[PDB]
Amino acid sequence: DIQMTQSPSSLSASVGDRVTITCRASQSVWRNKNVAWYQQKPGKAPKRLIYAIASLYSGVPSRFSGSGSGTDFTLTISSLQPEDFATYYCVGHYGSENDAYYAFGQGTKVEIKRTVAAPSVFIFPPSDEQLKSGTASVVCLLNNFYPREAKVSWYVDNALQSGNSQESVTEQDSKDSTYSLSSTLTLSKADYEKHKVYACEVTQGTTSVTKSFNRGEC
Amino acid sequence: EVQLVESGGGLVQPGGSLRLSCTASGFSIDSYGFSWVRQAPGKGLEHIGYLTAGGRAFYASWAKSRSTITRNTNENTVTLKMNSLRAEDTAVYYCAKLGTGSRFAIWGQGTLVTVFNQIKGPSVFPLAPSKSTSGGTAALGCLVKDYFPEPVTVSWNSGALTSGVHTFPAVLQSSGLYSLSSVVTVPSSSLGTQTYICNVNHKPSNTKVDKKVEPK
Repeated sequence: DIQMTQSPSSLSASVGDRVTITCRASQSVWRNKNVAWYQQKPGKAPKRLIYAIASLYSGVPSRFSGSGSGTDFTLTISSLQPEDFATYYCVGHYGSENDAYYAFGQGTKVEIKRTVAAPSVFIFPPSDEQLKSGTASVVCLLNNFYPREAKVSWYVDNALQSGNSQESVTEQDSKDSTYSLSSTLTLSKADYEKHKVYACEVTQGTTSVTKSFNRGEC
Repeated sequence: EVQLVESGGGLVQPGGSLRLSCTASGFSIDSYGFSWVRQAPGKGLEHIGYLTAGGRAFYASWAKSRSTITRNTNENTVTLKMNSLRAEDTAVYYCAKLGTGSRFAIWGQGTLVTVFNQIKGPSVFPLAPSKSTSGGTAALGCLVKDYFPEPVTVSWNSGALTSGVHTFPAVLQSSGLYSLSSVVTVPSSSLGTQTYICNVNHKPSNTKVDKKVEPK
């Protein structure tokens, strides 16, 4: 059926910056004002900020304002504030005289703007206890960095690994607005004991930081 | 005061059925139209269906297969019943009057429905830091592997150590089991004296693991 799509998927603005999020509807909304803007924080239920395309709800700060027209709808944050950094969804209602349907957008993260910060990179060999179960996990930690984008590559005896790693990323820290990232290389104990040099290469911008260890040297 | 509370929810084995009630208070369940929405872990809001004021169901493409959105005015409930549940159906299900073209919008708190093949407590392995190579700061942590279903909560020193802790979102390994790590940065000079213990709690299996993380 219908679908919604907003702009962008994620952005970065400052406290006091002017933020603009647009939203495009697959069709024309059934009722003309069948467009709402939802603000959802991590671990919290969605909160409707604006309904009827442009009408603000009571208690919502007036710095928010929706300016939709046809199939293009804009959420405006005049003076962005610390409590405004969140994920924003637009939702539209479109059916017929014998249909009634909704669809959400994909979302839009309004992230804090931060100066570049390089990660503190740590590599962790698999524990001896885990190796007894037949599987080896090698963990690479990227602590308190910015921006989020980063290339983390695993090397085993200088051989670039492919398809045996999984990444996880935290949300922006509430104090320094940095990210933390983990990359976990999964090998069998047999394959782990076949090689010597395990290295985690972290590349962002013009710098690559490689932390490594020899299997057995401690 | 208007209120919308969500009943049901919990562990459902695959192919089984979930039944979720949505009890209203302060108004009548037949005087507005109501939707069912769901949010998968880390994913976006996804509309399921909408029951108009006239008791007319309007499911979604993927939902029309196995979804029945009924209404019971006797008990002031709107109900959602899904059959043939897959792993993609593990999510937080809400009931709501979405409030697109009306001043009245209300949501429930959301109840979690988890599709589980098995219940498996976690295995906790140390991320050991002495030989620290980052000056006066060392990193250590706990690797929480092979558990199902979500979630696990991790604290450090029973909550007496919260500064610098980073507990990563769980990832679904190709084996079908979840895994995550919890890390913390500490003075590299404190390693020989200060004790560092991660407290892993997995309520779906009634398991709690406390792990001392030591150097080397």
